[PDB]
Amino acid sequence: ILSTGKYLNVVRECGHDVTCPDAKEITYTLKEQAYVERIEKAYNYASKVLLDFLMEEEELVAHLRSIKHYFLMDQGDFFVHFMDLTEEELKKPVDDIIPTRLEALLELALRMSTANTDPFKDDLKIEL
Amino acid sequence: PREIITLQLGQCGNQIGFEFWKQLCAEHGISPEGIVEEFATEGTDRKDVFFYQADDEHYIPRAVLLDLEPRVIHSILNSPYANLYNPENIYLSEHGGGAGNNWASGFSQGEKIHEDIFDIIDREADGSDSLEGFVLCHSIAGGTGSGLGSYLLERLNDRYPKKLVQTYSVFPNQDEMSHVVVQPYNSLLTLKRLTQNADCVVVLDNTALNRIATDRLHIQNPSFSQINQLVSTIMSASTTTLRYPGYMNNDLIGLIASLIPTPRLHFLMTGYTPLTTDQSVASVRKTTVLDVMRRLLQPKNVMVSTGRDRQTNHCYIAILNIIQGEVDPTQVHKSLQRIRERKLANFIPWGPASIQVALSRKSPYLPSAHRVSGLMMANHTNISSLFERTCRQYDKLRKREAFLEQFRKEDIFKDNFDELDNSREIVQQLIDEYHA
Repeated sequence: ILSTGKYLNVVRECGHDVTCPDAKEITYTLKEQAYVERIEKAYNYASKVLLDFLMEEEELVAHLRSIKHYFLMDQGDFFVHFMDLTEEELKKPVDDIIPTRLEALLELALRMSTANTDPFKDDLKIEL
Repeated sequence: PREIITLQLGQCGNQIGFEFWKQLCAEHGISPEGIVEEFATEGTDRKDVFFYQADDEHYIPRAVLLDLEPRVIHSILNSPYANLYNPENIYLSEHGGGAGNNWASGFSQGEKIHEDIFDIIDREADGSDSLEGFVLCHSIAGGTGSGLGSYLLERLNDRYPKKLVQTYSVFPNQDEMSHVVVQPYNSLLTLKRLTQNADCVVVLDNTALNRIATDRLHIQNPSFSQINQLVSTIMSASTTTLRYPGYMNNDLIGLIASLIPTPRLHFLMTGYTPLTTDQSVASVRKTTVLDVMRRLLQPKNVMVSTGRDRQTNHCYIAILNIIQGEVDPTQVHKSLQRIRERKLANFIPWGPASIQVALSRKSPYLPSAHRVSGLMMANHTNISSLFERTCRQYDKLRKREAFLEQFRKEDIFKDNFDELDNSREIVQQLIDEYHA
């Protein structure tokens, strides 16, 4: 009951749908010599309509690919080119105007090393 | 920016670089008139590694082309490719005939065409925003590439002493000494300039090429154009982590860094396994990751001649193993575990050896995204055996009295024969002295 009502909260905090089922709502349960089956099949069914929802549209599968791709440094060729531009910024004893220059130098080498999708990689914000 | 101006030079050295550009078009995912395949940016990440950056999807090769023969450079400009080339950033179109076919012809032509030869690598470095360096693709075979290539080794390290120098020296045919009998003089002369104006070389021996080329391709006899094929694959294999991503040695000034113990020991053994014509019946069932990199460190893919009787009398110190394509990358460290168990890697007798392994994902192209490729670029202490082979032929030849007054036709009217003898025996010793 707890977990179902969490997936129903994911949809209330989504705009694409406000519900999981559109074939368990034709049915109504109201059981007590069989509560156990009805609650469970309305649970995996909400789970199945959320599993295709991340995979398709939200593209979780590309989402976790990208999160994994930068931080382990597996777009390595890009990250060694941009680090050479970074070591030029470490020449200045630290300021507050550092990251606004570095997100600028980010899009220089991005087109130099000509990564597979340059607008998806404009989401790397450089913190100080 | 990692901008390389390659200097392809020589009579064989132009032809090995002709097929070097023919190798790149099929793996960058591009047709030579524009981006028309969109596998071009998704598959190959850095389309300006050996090209200019797009100004409308037009690409200019960063090669420059001088030779004493106009036939070799005309065998690039009449080929099925020709607008990929742009001869006004490459070479001023029409370069005359040489005297020629001497080392000493190409060597003085550096001195009088010094203004123009260093003004054509500043017509392609007018799109470089910070030049990486120069890779000198010059042949020590012919006096043509070796004449002009011995000049550019001196002069690129004093006007550009901050840039990379590193050569693809492919040596004369050692078997021969009745064809190319000018081999001990012109070979050793270029090697003097490589031991004190260069920190790394990649040597290739031509008699060792044909040991692997009929054991893998199974041709009747390797000709000149069937020997240039084997060469264009190992050039394009050596620079993959500069065009495809790795986390290890992803700069070429990274790649080179882990392979030089000391100046005067940097002569690198190259090996490259996949040239067999029945690889195709063994890529369909998968030959496992565990044993496709325990066969590179075993000699049966080598390009640099060595005995079989001196391989336990010398020890590798740094060995680089570039794997290409997806191989299953999580038992690649399980495979290098089994190297120490066999002892295919030797260790120095005062320290440990180091096997730097790198990997990369690759563009759509079926002989490399379905067929594992292993390039070894070793640095073994067994390399003096080549120098014992040339030295024993060099001092015998000067007792013929050949080419001690026939080499003197041009720009040698002084004694520098005993300098060459002495600079080879200093090399041979500082290699041998390293290991105890």
